Amino acid sequence: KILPEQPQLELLSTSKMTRNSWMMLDGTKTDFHITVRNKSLSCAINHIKIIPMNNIEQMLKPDYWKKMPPDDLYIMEKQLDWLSKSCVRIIKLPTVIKPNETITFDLELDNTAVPFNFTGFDLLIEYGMSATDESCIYLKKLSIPYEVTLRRTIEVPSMDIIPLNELF
Amino acid sequence: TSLVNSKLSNVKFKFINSNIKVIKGEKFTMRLQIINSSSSPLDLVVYYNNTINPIPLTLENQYQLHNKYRKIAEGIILLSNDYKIPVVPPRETYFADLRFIGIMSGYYGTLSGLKVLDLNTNELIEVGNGASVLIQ
Amino acid sequence: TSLVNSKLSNVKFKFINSNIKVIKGEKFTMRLQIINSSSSPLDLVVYYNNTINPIPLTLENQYQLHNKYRKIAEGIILLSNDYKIPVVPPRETYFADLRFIGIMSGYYGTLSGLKVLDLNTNELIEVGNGASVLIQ
Repeated sequence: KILPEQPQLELLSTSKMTRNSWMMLDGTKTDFHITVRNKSLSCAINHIKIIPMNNIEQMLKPDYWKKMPPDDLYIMEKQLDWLSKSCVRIIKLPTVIKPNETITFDLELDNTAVPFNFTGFDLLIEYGMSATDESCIYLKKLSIPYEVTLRRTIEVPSMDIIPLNELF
Repeated sequence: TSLVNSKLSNVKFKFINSNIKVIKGEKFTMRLQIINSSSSPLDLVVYYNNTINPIPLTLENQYQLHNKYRKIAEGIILLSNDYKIPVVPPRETYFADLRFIGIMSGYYGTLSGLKVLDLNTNELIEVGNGASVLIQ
Repeated sequence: TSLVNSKLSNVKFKFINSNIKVIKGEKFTMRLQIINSSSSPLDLVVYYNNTINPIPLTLENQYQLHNKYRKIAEGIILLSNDYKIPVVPPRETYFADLRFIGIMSGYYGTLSGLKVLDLNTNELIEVGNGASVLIQ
C-alpha cells in the first residue's frame, strides 16, 4: 500500500526555555511561545490539535476510584478535572500551515492549583494532512516533553474557628 | 509557683512580666524566658490549643467546670501558634517573644491551654501557669 | 557559546536574557538558569570579582590588557555578592536571581569577573561568558 507525501514538524525553538526546562513559583501563571515549521516542500497540514497530558494524569492507574469515600474522591477528581481542562492551555493556534512556514503559537502555563508532585509535562501534538477529498485525514504524532520543577510558596497547614462571644 | 520548672529535666521557664493588664481586643506581648543548663540544646515548641477540654459530679459543678474550660479555650488566642523555638544551646538563655490578643473579657489567672511540648521526650509541661493576664 | 556547561560535571547554566541594555547608573536584574541532572544537589556560590587581575608583551598590548582588566574589575558590581544559592536538587532547576548595577558606560560583552565557585570540587567555571551587558 502506498500513501501520499506526508509533512513533518521540527520544533525550531521555544522562547523562554532551555531544552524544555522551567521553574514555577507555585501560584504564578506564565506564558511562552512555541515555534514549529513544516519540513515538507509540496503539501502542508490542514489539521492541528493540542492535547497536553502531564505526569500525574499519566501516572495514575486506571482503577483509582474503586475503594475511596465520596468526599476524597470528589476532591481529588475535581483537581484532576481542573488540571485536565484549566491547566496549561493554548490560545490563538493556527489552522492552516504552508510548506516551509515557521509558524509560532502561544502557550499559557497556569498552575494556581496543582499538587506537590507536578514535576513533568508531556505536551503532544497530532498534526495531519487531509486526504484527496476521499474519506479521511492522515494523522501523525509528536510528543515534545517539558521538565518543569515546582517550588514551594505560602501554604496553610492548620485551621481553627473559635466563635466570637462579646462585642468590642 | 510563678517560676515553673520542668519535670524529668533541668530547664526553667519564667515570664519577664508575669502580670499584665490590657483592654480587650488589643494584641499584647509576653517575653517568655527559658533557662537551659542540662546537657544539650532542645527543640521545644509552644502552642495554645483553643479546644474545649472534654469534661470527666453534680450538674452545678459539671457546668462550672464546662464554663471554666470554655473560657480557657476561646478566651485568648496566640498569634504565633505552633511556633518553633529555634535552638537553646547549653548553659544559655533565650527569649520566646509570644504575641496574643484577647477576645473575651475576664481574669485569666494562671492561664491553661498555653503548654509547651518538648520534642525530645514528649514532655507536656504546663508552662502557662506563670501568667496572670487580665483583659477587660 | 552563549550556553555554558560545567567541566567535570553535568550541571549547566544559561541566562534567560543574555542580551540586556539598560541606562548606566540604574540597577538591573539578570536571571540565571541552573540545570541539575547529574547525581546529587550542589552547593555552588556565585560572586563578582572587583579586583584588577594582575597582568602577566610589548607596552602597547600590555596597556591594552591592563585597561581591559580595569574596565572588567570596576565596571559592574553584583548587589548580592557571595550569594549562597541554597540547594539545587537532582533532576531539577533553579533561578539564581542576580542583581547588578553599573558605573562605567561601555559594552561588556562576555563579561568576566562573574564566576561561580562550586563548594564540592573547587570548580572555578566562568559562568559570565553567557552575558552581554550593554550600558550607556
